[PDB]
Amino acid sequence: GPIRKVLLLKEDHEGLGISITGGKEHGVPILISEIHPGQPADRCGGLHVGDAILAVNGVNLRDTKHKEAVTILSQQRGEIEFEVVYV
Amino acid sequence: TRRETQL
Repeated sequence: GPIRKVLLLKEDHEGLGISITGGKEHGVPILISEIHPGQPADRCGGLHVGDAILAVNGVNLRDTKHKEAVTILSQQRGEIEFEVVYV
Repeated sequence: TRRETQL
């Protein structure tokens, strides 16, 4: 799968609108498992279930544990660039 | 026994 970089716009009150699985301890990439309707990832239209999150705003998540990826992702604000590939 | 987090 070709790498894509996708920008989403998040207001402060809302989450990213995704569920993720995986991470280093699981021996698989951080994977989008759900796209929540009406939330930023859905509104932006470039992120899909089955996409691996390789990086976010230039933070490499290829080798991060699940919880650390969650924390990094949950810290992002405003306009947020995802580097993703469909697995 | 599966890790899934909503974000």
